[PDB]
Amino acid sequence: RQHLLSLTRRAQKHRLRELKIQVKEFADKEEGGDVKAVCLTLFLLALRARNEHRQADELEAIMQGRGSGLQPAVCLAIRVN
DNA sequence: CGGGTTTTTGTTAAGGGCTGTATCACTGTTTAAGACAGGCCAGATC
Repeated sequence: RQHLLSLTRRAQKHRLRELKIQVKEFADKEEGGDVKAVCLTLFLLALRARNEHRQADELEAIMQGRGSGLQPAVCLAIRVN
């Protein structure tokens, strides 16, 4: 009810229960059973309102499996060679 | 001192997805250096 960095996982849960309600219903009725992409783009927009295309591109990269992730074939290459 | 409230918290059990750590089967394929005690030959000696 006060802040969120100190509010725990379920404290935040009870804080935005109704946020979750609306977002899940709208998502799984509009995108035909999906919440990942809609919450993804929601956070992208709500952070890009502060024109932080650096973090936007970084998050789109981690969603695209390229950057600070080392896809398992790469780590396997390193362990072998 | 309370006392309605917040503000956050504690709890239940099924099943799964994930992760971290323990466990498992398994591989080496005789020493060498030095101390001491017999025992038996082997020579020095009466």
